Amino acid sequence: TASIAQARKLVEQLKMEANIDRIKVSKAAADLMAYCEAHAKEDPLLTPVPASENPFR
Amino acid sequence: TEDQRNEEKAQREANKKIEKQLQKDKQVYRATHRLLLLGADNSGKSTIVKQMRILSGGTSGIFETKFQVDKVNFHMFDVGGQRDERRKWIQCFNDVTAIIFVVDSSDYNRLQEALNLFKSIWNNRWLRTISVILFLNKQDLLAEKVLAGKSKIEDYFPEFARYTTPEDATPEPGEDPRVTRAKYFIRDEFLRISTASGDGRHYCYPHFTCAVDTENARRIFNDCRDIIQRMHLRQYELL
Amino acid sequence: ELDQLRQEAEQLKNQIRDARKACADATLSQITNNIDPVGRIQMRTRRTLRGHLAKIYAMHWGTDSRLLVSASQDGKLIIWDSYTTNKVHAIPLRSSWVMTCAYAPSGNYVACGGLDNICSIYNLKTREGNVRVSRELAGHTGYLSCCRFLDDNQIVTSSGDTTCALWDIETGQQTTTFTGHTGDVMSLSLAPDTRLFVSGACDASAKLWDVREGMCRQTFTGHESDINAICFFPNGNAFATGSDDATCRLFDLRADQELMTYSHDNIICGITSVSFSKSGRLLLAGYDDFNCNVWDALKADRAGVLAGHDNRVSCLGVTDDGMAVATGSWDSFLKIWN
Amino acid sequence: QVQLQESGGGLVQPGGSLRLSCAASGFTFSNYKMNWVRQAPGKGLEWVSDISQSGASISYTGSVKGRFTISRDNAKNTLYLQMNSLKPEDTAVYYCARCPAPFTRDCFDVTSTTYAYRGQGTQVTV
Amino acid sequence: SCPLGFGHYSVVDVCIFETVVIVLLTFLIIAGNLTVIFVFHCAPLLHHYTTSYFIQTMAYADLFVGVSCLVPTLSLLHYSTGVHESLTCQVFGYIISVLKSVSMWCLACISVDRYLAITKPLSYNQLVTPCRLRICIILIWIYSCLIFLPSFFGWGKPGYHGDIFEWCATSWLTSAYFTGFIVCLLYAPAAFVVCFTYFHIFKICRQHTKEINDRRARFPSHRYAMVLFRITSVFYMLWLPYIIYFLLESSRVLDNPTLSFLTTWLAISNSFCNPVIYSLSNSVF
Ligand SMILES: Cc1nn(-c2cccc3cc(Cc4cccc(C(F)(F)F)c4)sc23)c(CO)c1C(=O)NCCO
Repeated sequence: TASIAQARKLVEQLKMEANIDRIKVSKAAADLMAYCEAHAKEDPLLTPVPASENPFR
Repeated sequence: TEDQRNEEKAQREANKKIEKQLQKDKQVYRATHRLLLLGADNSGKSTIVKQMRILSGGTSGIFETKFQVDKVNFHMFDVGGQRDERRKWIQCFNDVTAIIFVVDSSDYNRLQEALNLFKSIWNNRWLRTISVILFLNKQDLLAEKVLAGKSKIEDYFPEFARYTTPEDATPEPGEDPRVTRAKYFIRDEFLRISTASGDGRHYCYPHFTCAVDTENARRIFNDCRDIIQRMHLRQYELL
Repeated sequence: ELDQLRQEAEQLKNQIRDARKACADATLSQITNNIDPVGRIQMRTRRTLRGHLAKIYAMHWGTDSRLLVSASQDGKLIIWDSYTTNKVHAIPLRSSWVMTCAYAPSGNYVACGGLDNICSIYNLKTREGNVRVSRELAGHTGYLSCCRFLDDNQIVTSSGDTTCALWDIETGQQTTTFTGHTGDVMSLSLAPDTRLFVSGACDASAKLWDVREGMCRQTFTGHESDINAICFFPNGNAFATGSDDATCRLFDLRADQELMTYSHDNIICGITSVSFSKSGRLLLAGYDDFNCNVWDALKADRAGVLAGHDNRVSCLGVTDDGMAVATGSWDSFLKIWN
Repeated sequence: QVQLQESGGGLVQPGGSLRLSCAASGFTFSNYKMNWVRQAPGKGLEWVSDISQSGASISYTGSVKGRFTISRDNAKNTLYLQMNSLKPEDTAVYYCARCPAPFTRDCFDVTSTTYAYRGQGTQVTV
Repeated sequence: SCPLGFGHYSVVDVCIFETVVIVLLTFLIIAGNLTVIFVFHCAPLLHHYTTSYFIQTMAYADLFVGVSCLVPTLSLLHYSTGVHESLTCQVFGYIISVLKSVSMWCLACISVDRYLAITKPLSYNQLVTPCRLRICIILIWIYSCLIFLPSFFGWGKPGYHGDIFEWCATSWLTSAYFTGFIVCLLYAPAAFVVCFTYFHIFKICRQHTKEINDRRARFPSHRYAMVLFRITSVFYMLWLPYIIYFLLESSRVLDNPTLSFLTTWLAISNSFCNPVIYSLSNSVF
């Protein structure tokens, strides 16, 4: 029942986009921006650090 | 401190043991020459494997054939376990010395499929440095097909009527000139695919082989010798 | 009812497309235009890791951010210490056509697999002291493309038979089989909470799967060719894909649609490997034009280049603490970058 | 979504002429080599014709180069096959097949399995 | 011998024009060989695992040629001695002769390695092993040391390299036999094997080019290693003028100091080859 399974997959997609949540329109983009701002200075690649605490140097 | 000194020199001596094992493995790896056997079901590529086994062990789908030609080790890999799509797993064979291509030449319906597979291998970005050793199998079935009639090449290839034998290059495998013209037309189809592209990096090495032919290992040896000689001649010489 | 079923399926496709286009009209690029750019990212080859005879397809970082495993098709699976460039382990493989490798998050086991259609689990911590194969997982009917450890007893494998599979390691049986791709599945990434995993295939589609439910939640399209590499954004609400159409894409799970496209006119070769930095601001992608591009993931600009490989970049990995990036290639060398 | 849709087909008297049109959506049309493939009833898929990215390089199968004429409209993102002098061997299901990667001269399009970049297909009966 | 003309040479060191070209040429040798020494060992991106070791030995030997030819010639202006300069002259001449010998035999071994790659390609990695390679380098150094040793025991001057010092140029003389006999037993095998290997490489290239062009005529249809092939020939026919002068004197009536200086000046400047091998190949870095 591959066709039945694919049809039920499309039905499941319709069920998911029936009710995701009541959200802001660009909220997912804002979530990505908020995560990159919240973990910004903890990135060693984004924020360079001196060779004392970098074991590859 | 002292225990980290113990730990680091133990790590260094373990690295030295690993490195000597890897240099032995490097010698064994460089000693052998790897071939990719490729073809179709109608082609008797499994038969030619059986002659090099004389002159199903592999339970993983992929076949391994180790054969020995004058103290040179050849390891030929026939891939059988995969699906019909071959875009991705064909990239594992870029460093293969030569692709062995086996064609059923009597069967004309699937000759165009073999030509298209040859063209796709020849023009692939990761295979454009690999020379192809072309085996045209079941040449005895090719002779009985052309002499009996009722299966004309002209139906499948409309330019066979406008084709003549190039120079009567080697008449001894095929005595009658119709057989010679047929097999040399098929060979010229594969080599006009070969010569259209490829800037001297790789060349085709066609052969006419029977089912009971027993010199295919020597043919692979000689073609591989020419492949490595041409690679060295291309590397440090422009010519 | 054949016409009714086709009408229903076409209406389902149109309905979900309209639901996506009505779900969000803004873009992350117009959201982040006020955000200051990353600038030039300068990375240097802090280490060069040598010892593979043949080309490398796969590497995986250990969770300690020091040890790593690499697989090459000479038949070796080499475990390296990145701080001191010592080869801790060198496992010879039965099949020399390995295409993937995974290092267990505990550190006790390693995995490999390839054209042999078998996942081999090798036990590192053994009382006798030298590594053996712990388990031999057979049952796929195509080559193995990617494997990842959920834990010490669960392994998820993508294969060329268009299916993914969750195996229980100690019993050697397929606990769950994930079907729905039509092309060969090439890569998979585990979610940070290990309840979900995405998988991209050669049908230009990515699929999100629930590990315990065993079915596909969401399907993502937009690529024009075979998807070679997939990786979650570190938050777990988004993921990036690289494919043969010379394009990287960023999709979000909740919006169920593509947020960005990372491509440039001069880039024509495909992407072989992708990964994110620890913050998720930098997206690193390995290409077939022999170098890697670091992308600003929030404005889609080429922030940096990692040149230094003489052949195509097949694997790329970022540590858990995000300190270094390891790049493997077909020139048999790994490179550690900061 | 990468979609290919075939139009044209149906019954025709032998010796007729059809024009099969493949509409292509979801990818840039100019950057891919295109193919025409067919599946005869009770037979496997065989490649019929192929046309390059610009349209300059063109090749056909053993079904004669004079009967069939492949062409492409990169502005219209569509692929035409002009079928002249139909023979009863031409009864098959015809698929327009995009070959998988751009900027390539190699294409793998006649796989029996679910090859993704192939249309749903059209039926030509003669 | 001074082309400008400073009178006959003495301890005074009258014609510094002789010295300055030597100092500049050896400075260029030291710089280029230091750069090539840096670039293979620090960053062996393209290594090839056989020619790398011989080229490495060339670079080390040529850097030592530059150092051991620059240091006495530069020191001649600052510090000069009337006594104990004799033994200094035999030591310097022996050192330079042995170092040029190992560089020449290293290119001879490049030649025979490429011949073994062409002629026996499928058994090539079986036939040559890095243990055999290291043994080859060790016997290169040992053979070069043992050939020029009789210059110390008094079989004649081994070469004209030591003519920068006064006493060797005037008093110490080459001999007919055991100088240009043992010394030619050293030089002639290198030229012979280079010519033999390039003859066979060109024969193989003739056959393969014939086959390729024949097939191409049958069907009408639409950088780093390449430098090594030409520069070895440039090296050897740059060695020829010094060899011709050495044989043509060999304790016989022919003798010209300007030809001596120019011929062994070319024979020393052939150590330009190893930096030129990398400089022409790699415009980028
Ligand atoms: C300095 C000098 N040259 N000369 C010569 C006169 C006639 C011929 C030759 C040939 C030579 C061979 C050579 C050529 C180039 C590099 C080398 C090298 F091995 F050292 F590198 C060696 S030296 C030299 C003398 C007096 O014999 C003097 C000197 O005594 N004082 C200073 C000058 O007034």
